[PDB]
Amino acid sequence: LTEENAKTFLNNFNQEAEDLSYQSSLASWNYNTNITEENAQKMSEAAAKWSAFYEEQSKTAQSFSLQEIQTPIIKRQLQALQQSGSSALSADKNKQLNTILNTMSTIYSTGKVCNPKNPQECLLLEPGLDEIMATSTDYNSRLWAWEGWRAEVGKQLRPLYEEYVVLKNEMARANNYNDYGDYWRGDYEAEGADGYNYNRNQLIEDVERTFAEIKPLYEHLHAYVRRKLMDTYPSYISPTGCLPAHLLGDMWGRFWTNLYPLTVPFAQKPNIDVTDAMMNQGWDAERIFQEAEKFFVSVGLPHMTQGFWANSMLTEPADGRKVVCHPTAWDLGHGDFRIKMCTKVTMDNFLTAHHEMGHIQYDMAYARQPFLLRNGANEGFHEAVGEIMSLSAATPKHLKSIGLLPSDFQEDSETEINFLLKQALTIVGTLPFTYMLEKWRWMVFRGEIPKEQWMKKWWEMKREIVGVVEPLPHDETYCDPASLFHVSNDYSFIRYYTRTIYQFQFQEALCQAAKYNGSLHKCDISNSTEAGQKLLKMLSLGNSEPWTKALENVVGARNMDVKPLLNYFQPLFDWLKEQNRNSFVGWNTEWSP
Amino acid sequence: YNYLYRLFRKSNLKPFERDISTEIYQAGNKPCNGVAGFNCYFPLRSYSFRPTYGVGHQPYRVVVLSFELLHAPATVCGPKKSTNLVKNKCVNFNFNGLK
Ligand SMILES: *[C@@H]1O[C@H](CO)[C@@H](O)[C@H](O)[C@H]1NC(C)=O
Ligand SMILES: *[C@@H]1O[C@H](CO)[C@@H](O)[C@H](O)[C@H]1NC(C)=O
Repeated sequence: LTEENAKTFLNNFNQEAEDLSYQSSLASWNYNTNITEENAQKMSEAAAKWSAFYEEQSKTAQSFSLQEIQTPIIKRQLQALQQSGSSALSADKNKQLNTILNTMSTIYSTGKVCNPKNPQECLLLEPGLDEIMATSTDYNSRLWAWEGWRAEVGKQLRPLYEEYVVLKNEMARANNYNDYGDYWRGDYEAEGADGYNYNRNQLIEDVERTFAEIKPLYEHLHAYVRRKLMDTYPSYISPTGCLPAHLLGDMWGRFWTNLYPLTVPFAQKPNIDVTDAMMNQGWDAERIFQEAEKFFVSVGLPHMTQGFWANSMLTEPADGRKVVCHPTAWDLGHGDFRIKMCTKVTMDNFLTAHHEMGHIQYDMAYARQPFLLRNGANEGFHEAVGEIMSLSAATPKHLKSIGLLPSDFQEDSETEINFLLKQALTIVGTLPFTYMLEKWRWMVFRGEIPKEQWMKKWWEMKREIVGVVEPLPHDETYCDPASLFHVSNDYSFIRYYTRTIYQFQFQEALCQAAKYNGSLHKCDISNSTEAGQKLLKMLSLGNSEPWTKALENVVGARNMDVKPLLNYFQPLFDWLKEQNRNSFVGWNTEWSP
Repeated sequence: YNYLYRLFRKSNLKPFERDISTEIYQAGNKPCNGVAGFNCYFPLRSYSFRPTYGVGHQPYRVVVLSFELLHAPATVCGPKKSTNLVKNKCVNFNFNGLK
């Protein structure tokens, strides 16, 4: 019988997949904490053997017919195994696509943009241009760096994107998908049971529905940021017009968090930074991760393993080995959970340690699942369950409980409002950018945007959706999206949108579980074991069930809800109403300086 | 890679039974004929022990002591309690059962 054959095939596949995935993950860890040519090549054959084994098992797994399989966990495992990906093509087309992707990665990593009449101070983005976007206040230098990076990326990446779209569409339609956006939307597809059925074509309209009512909050925030930038730039920004693209604090305007000194409500009130209290008490990275573990055992999550403390690097080693500064939580397999972090004694690294320990607890909880179901429910769940820990670790209640903040602290409304505004610039401001970028990529991959009407469409929707106008006109020789990291390296971007929605949904669920009677942004889930059990009902699932069932298990809803997001920012939304009576909320699509 | 286990077998083991056979497990209808592949699996899988594993996957050595009594005289009999010897006093003695 076919289902028993699939059960024995999965039983044979799981242990060898776990062994080879552990070897590949251990080689990747050995490269990431010790950069050399030997670790790089060991990672190369380890990933090559693991990928070849996965593809040769997926070719055999595609021989099974799913119409006679009744057990939904076996059917979900065979659905996860049958995703061939880019191997469905011929060798020539796959080699061309891999060449295009690798030359995109090497031209994004080594792109250089530098000055008229001053060639010698000639800069990469990663040391210098992000510093120019974050720190500099001069209008012409930002216009320089923005237009130069747009030119020196788009002029070289427009035809690369022209064949990239066609080859990715061929990759998707070789796997019985409509387009490559539909291939990305197949990560949100749910087929199990009745009432839990989620479709790819549903997702876009769900995103538009959840964007229909974040739009007033974003419009008020945009009006306030525009007025404060008009205070900064006196005549270069129109009161009724859109914001210029190079005054948003980032290279692209993805995060507005670098506008906080420019757009502060109350400059005389300090922030909730407790780094100096860590330095005065002599805290180190071990005490940071021990306090994170104390938080997780206070909420009800399990203790950290002994191999976690033994094998993780939590400090710059200074032993001559190069490391990656990016913090990453690693689930190597066979119960091995590690964290690669170059921890300085700061509050931001404390919150990042809580975030990566949230990732580690998420990886630890579904370890009882089979190997093909040891993932997130979708791509947003994995980062949302870390962002909720980053939310709870930053509250003044948690810092007053662990002695980092004094017991006689008075939390007035001014520092609460500017904390909420910093959170909005980090969190709310990336949502129209994310929805724009994924909508544009979906319309390009679907073919709804014609090939010769790319750039002027993009600056139409940025005049329409995000409310940001271009500083200079761009023709179709440019490729202005391709300046971003996630699109030049073939990454889905809607996971940040779903992360942002699921984060506040999970936060209301855990604060209603913990019986907190105050506002949502002041809520701490510490010392609440029932919130931990409500959390572990979802974290133990993995993707063994549809993500709508896990979402109903947490919040009691089967879809994305942004009422928790507006409830989190309710005092700030009231404050933004209170200082937008005389101003004009909204923007005009016609170019106003 | 020197520690192995049996993952596939046609029927369950009887108590205190061993199976050291390396016959290819036929999971389907096509005959295996000694060659592995699809629906034809080698029954012995390796316990690839590594020191960085989690505690539930770290190697544990197990010794099972099974005691049996038969009609034969029971010749495996452990230590018997002995106290110090006191002389020249009227005490209760018990040597080899004789009291
Ligand atoms: C890093 O890699 C080099 C390569 O030979 C090796 O000699 C060194 O011991 C490694 N460092 C650690 C901490 O393992
Ligand atoms: C939670 O429990 C810890 C355990 O020592 C304690 O130190 C902390 O004060 C408790 N938090 C609250 C809010 O009572």
